[PDB]
Amino acid sequence: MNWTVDIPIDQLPSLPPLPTDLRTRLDAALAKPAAQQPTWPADQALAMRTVLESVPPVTVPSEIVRLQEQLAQVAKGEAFLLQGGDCAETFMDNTEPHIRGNVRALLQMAVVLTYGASMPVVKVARIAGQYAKPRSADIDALGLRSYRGDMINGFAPDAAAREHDPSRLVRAYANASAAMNLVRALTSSGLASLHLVHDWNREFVRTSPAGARYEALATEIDRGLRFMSACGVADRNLQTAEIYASHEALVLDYERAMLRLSDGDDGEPQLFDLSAHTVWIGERTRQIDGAHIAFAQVIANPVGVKLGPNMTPELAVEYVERLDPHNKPGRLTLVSRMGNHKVRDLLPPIVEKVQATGHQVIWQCDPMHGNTHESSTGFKTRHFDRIVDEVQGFFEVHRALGTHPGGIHVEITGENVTECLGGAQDISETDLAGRYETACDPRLNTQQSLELAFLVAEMLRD
Amino acid sequence: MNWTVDIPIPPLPTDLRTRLDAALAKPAAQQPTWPADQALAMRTVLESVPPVTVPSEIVRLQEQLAQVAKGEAFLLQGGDCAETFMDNTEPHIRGNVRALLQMAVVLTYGASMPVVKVARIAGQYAKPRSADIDALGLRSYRGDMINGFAPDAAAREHDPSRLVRAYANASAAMNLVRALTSSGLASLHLVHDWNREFVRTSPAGARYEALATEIDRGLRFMSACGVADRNLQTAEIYASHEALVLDYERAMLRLSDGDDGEPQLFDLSAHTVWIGERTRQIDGAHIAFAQVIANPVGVKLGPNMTPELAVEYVERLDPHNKPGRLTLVSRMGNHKVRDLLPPIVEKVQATGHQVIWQCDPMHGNTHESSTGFKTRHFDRIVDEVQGFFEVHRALGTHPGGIHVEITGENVTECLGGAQDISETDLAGRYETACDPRLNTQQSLELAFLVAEMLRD
Amino acid sequence: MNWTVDIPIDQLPSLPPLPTDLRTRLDAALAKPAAQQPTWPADQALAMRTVLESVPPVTVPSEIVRLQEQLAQVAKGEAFLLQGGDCAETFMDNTEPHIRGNVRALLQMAVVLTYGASMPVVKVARIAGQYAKPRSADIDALGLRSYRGDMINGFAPDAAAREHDPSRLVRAYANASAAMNLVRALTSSGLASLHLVHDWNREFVRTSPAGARYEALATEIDRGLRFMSACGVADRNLQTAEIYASHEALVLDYERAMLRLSDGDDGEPQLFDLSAHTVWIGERTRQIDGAHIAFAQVIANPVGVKLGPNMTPELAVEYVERLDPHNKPGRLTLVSRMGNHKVRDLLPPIVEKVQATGHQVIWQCDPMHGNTHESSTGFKTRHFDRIVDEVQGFFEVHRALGTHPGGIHVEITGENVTECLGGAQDISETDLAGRYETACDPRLNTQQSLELAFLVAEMLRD
Amino acid sequence: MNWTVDIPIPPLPTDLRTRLDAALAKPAAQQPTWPADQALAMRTVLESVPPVTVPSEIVRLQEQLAQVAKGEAFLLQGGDCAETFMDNTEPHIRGNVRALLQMAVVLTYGASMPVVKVARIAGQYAKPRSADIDALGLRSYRGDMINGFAPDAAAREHDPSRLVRAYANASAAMNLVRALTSSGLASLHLVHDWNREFVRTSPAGARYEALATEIDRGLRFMSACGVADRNLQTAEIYASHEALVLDYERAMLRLSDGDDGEPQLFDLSAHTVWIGERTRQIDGAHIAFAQVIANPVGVKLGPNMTPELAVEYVERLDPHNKPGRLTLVSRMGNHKVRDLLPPIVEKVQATGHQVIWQCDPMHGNTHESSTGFKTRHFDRIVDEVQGFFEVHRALGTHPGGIHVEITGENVTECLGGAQDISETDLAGRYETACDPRLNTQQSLELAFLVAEMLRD
Ligand SMILES: N[C@H](Cc1ccc(O)cc1)C(=O)O
Ligand SMILES: N[C@H](Cc1ccc(O)cc1)C(=O)O
Ligand SMILES: N[C@H](Cc1ccc(O)cc1)C(=O)O
Ligand SMILES: N[C@H](Cc1ccc(O)cc1)C(=O)O
Ligand SMILES: [Mn+2]
Ligand SMILES: [Mn+2]
Ligand SMILES: [Mn+2]
Ligand SMILES: [Mn+2]
Repeated sequence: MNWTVDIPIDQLPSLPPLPTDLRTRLDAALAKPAAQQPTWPADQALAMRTVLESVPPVTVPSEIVRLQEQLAQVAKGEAFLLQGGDCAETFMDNTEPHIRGNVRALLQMAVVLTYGASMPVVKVARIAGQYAKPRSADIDALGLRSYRGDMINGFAPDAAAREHDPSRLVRAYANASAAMNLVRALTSSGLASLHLVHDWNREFVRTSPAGARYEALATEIDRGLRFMSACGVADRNLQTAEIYASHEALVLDYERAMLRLSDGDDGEPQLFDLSAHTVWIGERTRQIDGAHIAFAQVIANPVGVKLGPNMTPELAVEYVERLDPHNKPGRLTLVSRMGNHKVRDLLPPIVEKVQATGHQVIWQCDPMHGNTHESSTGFKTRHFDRIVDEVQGFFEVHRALGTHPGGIHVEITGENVTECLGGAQDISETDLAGRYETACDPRLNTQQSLELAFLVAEMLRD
Repeated sequence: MNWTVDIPIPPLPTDLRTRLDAALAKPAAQQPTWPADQALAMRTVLESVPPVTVPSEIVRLQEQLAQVAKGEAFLLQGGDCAETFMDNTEPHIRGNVRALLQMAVVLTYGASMPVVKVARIAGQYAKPRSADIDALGLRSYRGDMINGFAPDAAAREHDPSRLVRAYANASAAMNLVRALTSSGLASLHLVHDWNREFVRTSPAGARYEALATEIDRGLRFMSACGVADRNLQTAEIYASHEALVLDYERAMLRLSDGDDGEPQLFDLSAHTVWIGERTRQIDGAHIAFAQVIANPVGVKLGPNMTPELAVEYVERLDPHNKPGRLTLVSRMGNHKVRDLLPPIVEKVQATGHQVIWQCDPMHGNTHESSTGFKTRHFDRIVDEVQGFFEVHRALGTHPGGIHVEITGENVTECLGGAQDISETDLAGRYETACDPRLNTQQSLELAFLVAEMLRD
Repeated sequence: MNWTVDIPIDQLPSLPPLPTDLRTRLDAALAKPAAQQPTWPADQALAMRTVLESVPPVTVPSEIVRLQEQLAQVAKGEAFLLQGGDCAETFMDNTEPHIRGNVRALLQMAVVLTYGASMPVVKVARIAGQYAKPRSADIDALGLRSYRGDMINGFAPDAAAREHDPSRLVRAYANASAAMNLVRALTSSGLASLHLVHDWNREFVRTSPAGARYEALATEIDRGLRFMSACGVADRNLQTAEIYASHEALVLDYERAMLRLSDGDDGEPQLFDLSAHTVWIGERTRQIDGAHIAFAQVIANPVGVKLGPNMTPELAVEYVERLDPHNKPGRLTLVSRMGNHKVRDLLPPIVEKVQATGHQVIWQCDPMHGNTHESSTGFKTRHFDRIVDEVQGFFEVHRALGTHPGGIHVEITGENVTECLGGAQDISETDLAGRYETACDPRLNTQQSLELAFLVAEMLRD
Repeated sequence: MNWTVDIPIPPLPTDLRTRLDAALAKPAAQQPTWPADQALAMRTVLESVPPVTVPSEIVRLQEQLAQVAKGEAFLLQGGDCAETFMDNTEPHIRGNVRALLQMAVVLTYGASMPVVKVARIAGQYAKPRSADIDALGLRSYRGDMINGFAPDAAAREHDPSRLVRAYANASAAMNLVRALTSSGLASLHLVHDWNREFVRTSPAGARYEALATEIDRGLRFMSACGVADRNLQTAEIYASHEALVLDYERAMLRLSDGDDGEPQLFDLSAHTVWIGERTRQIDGAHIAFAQVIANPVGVKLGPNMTPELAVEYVERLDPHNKPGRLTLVSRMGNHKVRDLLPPIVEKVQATGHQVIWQCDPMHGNTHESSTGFKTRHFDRIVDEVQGFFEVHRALGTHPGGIHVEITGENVTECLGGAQDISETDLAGRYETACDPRLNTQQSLELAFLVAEMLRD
């Protein structure tokens, strides 16, 4: 009588274990200390991991190999990386309309960035697994154990909901696989048709308060599309697009259980994390001798590491030597998150020192996480202008060094939320209370996220 | 050992609500017996989940099925008799997708036209039973969406939680099917290399070597003409199951957007579904439900079928005369198909409608071995397809497709084939949770044999 | 000892004649009076016609059927027609560099017009047969029989060269077939690669005195091309383009001898003029009951008729009823040539009356032939501004009526000649003496012709 | 009855002028004997005409021939023995293009790799003669570029005007070949329908029916896989002839632009040319001329060829080791090819160069019938190709192509084939101006036979 349904779990499948040699390596890596982990019983975690070891994967190795090839092109300055989605996915909002809205928002941004960059845009959603977060404080403002994301505990402000529940590992997988199934369906459908997506962009221009500002570029894009059609271009590639899946690799119980061995028809068999295509390590879990970095070493997926204002050029180089030991362009993405007031100063010496190693990382801008403040109305928020300005500074840093501004990583949604201040809608502190729906950080709403794409497209054209 | 889901706390057009309600108020056979309050809670959860399929895919399938109905493509439908939660694994799903693709390339070459590939996967978790009590005195197993296979009373109790578990398993499997078909798994060259290995290491491989080599030379010719890899890297595999548990199917209904004609109810648990022999009551809820949804649908037709009732199905389920909207799945027994099928085909053809005529050569050819196993002889399966082709050839109508039960596993479930599986062999790997499936070699051998029927 | 080589002629092939019924129709049509015909002996003309009846055709029926399909799209407002080349081709200048230059100039114009129009451009060269012209006066300023074009007599100002020589019919065919062979080779080569052609346009923008003016659009075109490549567009259609062949059908001895019966695998067999893909009838030979119009009725090719300032709406309708009797969109092109000072007034009532017939002609602008004057330095010339202004007025006429401004027909060359006044080079009366090379009317040089395309592209965008 | 052309009234790089001059100062066999002043005037005209081919096409052909040399494509070269001005007509040109395309589809399927199509057209107007005086006591006919076929003295005088007439005819023919190959003439489906008609109405059609049906099923399979019309509508047919008359070839030289490496002399009278058995003197002008031009070139090799001299041709004509730059055309007689060819192939292969090994099964198998006609037996032609394949099969080398004399006409020139053309039949339609050609049926029958050699 709690209005919840229990779904029984079975670990019946008989599947061979991972090879002894790879397990031996994995065990040695996971013996390292791991920050920010859930505190549930080991016996229960083991049982859940055992279930997840036998489930169909979310992604397959050939997709990850294909992504790696596309990311190598980004690292070489021949493509641009767009990564975006919810700050925190919730099980409650993991619905068709919400997923479709986020996929749509990403695609809308991508066509604008493609035109502005004059090169392919690799589209990576924060989706199908972004269910876990780190917490700075053990006790939140309400005197409760902190919400850690839906893979660990519940958002609701009650004690029972905040207890760490290892059954969530399986609920997370169910939600991730369901979302990924839909993302695949949507991208191979008309939704990712280039003409349809740009029609939405055209509507945005009509009805945005600053639409006059973006009308020139929008018209130019439309004339570019029309030109393709006029040139008799095969329409086949226009109809569908590839959207990859990503999340912060935080809960090692989940990530380790989703490891699979590739079939070895591409090269040599090895460990892939098939919970996603690519994952990144967060600022609070990137300890150089910690388990997260060690885990990222062992897997074959492309990986990223968040770099905040305390980053040194020397530590950045250590990440490069640990995580890109074979010098594979695009294998490693370094995600700069410095604050708009600091990026121009702190980023250049890191870029210089890393470039001198001879490795080719992707330099990606996260203009969100270094630009967060609390409004006077109590809401955790970010100003659009500061977000835009960090990307601007990021481009200036790279332009001065002759290096590639390789992409952005943003928190966005297709919803008309009121979470970030500013944009052409001029969202105010007062407005924030209307639709502040994020379970964690403030997201750019659908209009703000498209406006950012127009602005970044202009930076690319400069 | 429970994961737990929260029960969530825009209305249909009035006419669709009225029609759905009317369909569901009709009597429904073979339904689980679980409490209505619990079923409702499970349905409420399922009404909020991401769909297994989307309407544009179903519209696309309908277009491809119209081509089949017009005699311009061929329908291959196949997979497990019963999917189980236990066996819903990567190797098993990959094996079945592979088996289907292997058959498809052979049938494509033999038919000289496209083959529409529809898998009995991502939802085939419910079955009817003639008897509530089985041979062991237990309440019958009705598939994993309803109760458990294990032969004990507690496991056989009907459990509405399985509705959600079924969705979880379906969506996981569908995700993988999509991934596998966009991969190199569905590259033509790769798939036909597997067929070449089969020819080397089959006891009757000499028999199929000529056609296998001809296919290989056909593929090479494509490459030689400079037309390779344009469309060969990928394929579309659609999802199907018997629409049996109305609690599940109704909860997976979604209303389409106004982009295509008018808004319509689609069953997004699958691309296409069929109504079985025990649930096709003409005034029953299953047929009424099939009338309300926009998916392509099929109806199983067994040996008691009359030409007149077949026409009544056509007029109820294809009221607007949409080629391929309706598939009539003949399942008559190899000894009866030649006698019973022609007067049904004639009467239906005279209506001016264009159904897909599909052969189910499995369900009319089942017997029990002396070793206790429920089995089917390969020869009888082949012979029903043969007779089905003869019927259509004599009438000038289109033998439109097959519907088979198969797996990529090396099971020992059906007698015969080039491996010459015997009654004794059956005990080695009889793994089906319901009917005997053609194993990977038998299913490929059938494709070679059907390809020769197509060439004749 | 005249520095000429005689090439012997043989009429040896044994080929079946045209069907008796079609010949009966053709004879009845050619019994009509024909203006502007050469005055060579009938016996000699017959012998030359007999030779030409057996030679390989310049074009084939399937190409003409394909052109007709593309012209139907123009007539329906879904494509734009670009027709251009020398005023008069000469045998002496029928060389690889000159042909390549003209093909290049046309392609350069086409990519700009394609982008501006946002729809396909049908490319029809005045080439591989434009060897005959009408003369108003029997005696020219030098007291000689007038030059009639190289199919009839020689440009050189001497009596012997000006005598009408029926062997020219065969020399014309030799030159036409040679030129057509090269046009085919050039268009299926890298020359008609879209990227290569637009690079030339980019160079033009750098070095034109008014390049600043066209830089915006040129950059936009470049970004449009880059976008195609970024979208992963199949490059196959970009590599090659179709350039069709056209000329004024003037010398009926030539045109009748180049008639062939199609093989009848498309529809019914009928008469095609295989000296070209499409031909037009000139202002001085378009007598409604004359042989040229009657000849155009009998052939299946798409045809055009020049319409000058004396045209009435009623006569225009008669052309439509004679030449498009089966109401086939694009079969008939009406080519308006009214003078820039008259087009806005004279064109509308013609368009209205023709549109009311229910037929769909292509409305094409010839902004050259109504805008010709004689400079004070003696040269026959045209001002660029007047040429541009007639096209401008032509667009205004159609915009007001809701009808389709369907194309242009211009005289151009890839040479850096000094024939038309004005353009960004500001060609003056004095400049004309430097490189006035036309054997008849003044052509837009390569820079002027590309500048016109930019200007017309802007008209299309308005 | 003369058309008259005006004699027209940027220099080569110094090294190319020096090398061209040196090549042309060497002795040249089999040249016409006409006055130098008149030849010069004709050359001056030809130096100003539009070229028959362009350098980018020749570069593209070189790339495709490299693939042949590497064992990844097959070369089909064919057409009239001697083109005539009289027969340079639309029906005749279309017929020959059609015959070549028909052969090509069959060879493509049999080889399981692309076929490079090179026609002996648009320039094959000159031939050598062993004797200046022929059997009638007249100065020999040397082809229409030199003198006339008619058996009278005045017509046999060497006339430099024919140089221009040859160009006029070549450029006209090339224009049509281009038009025809971009049309539906070169649609695969259309061309193979003609092959199906041939099978119906050949006296030995039963023999080729299996392969013809297999090809048809291969084409249908392409269409079924959704890959039809992407590349099937058109094909590339290149132009070739024996480079014999140096006045013509030198006048048709053009210097390429700097876009590709460095500027080079291309002979733009054709895409590729070969040097004949009577003009391949190792220190002669023809070989020297072939060294200076950038086109792919070939050399005919008859039964007096040594392995050592073959190597000397390879080292002179392929000095930079460019696969496919050089084609060695074996022409040994069917009774000799097995004996003479292997030691040549071995010695050449040991050099590390990759030539194309091409079989000319015509010119070593010619005899005079008792009815006076110069003829060849079909069986001997087939047997030389057979032996050529056996030679390469034993050595592990690539049987790279054939070079045949054919026409789309139903002539009676070669004995045998399924029509069983006899000595008596030869008088009906013996139309060749030089050697006996395979007629349209014989040429297609050869393709079927060679396709089976390729499949073995
Ligand atoms: N074999 C599945 C495991 C599974 C699949 C999908 C899922 O969302 C959860 C769990 C079961 O036993 O139920
Ligand atoms: N909204 C999802 C519902 C869900 C998704 C996936 C699934 O397999 C079952 C149930 C949740 O709360 O968990
Ligand atoms: N058969 C050609 C006719 C011909 C072809 C080409 C040409 O340019 C002129 C004349 C001849 O007798 O010469
Ligand atoms: N410039 C050409 C030369 C020419 C072209 C074509 C041809 O067949 C022969 C000669 C002329 O004066 O006629
Ligand atoms: Mn965040
Ligand atoms: Mn079954
Ligand atoms: Mn003019
Ligand atoms: Mn010969």
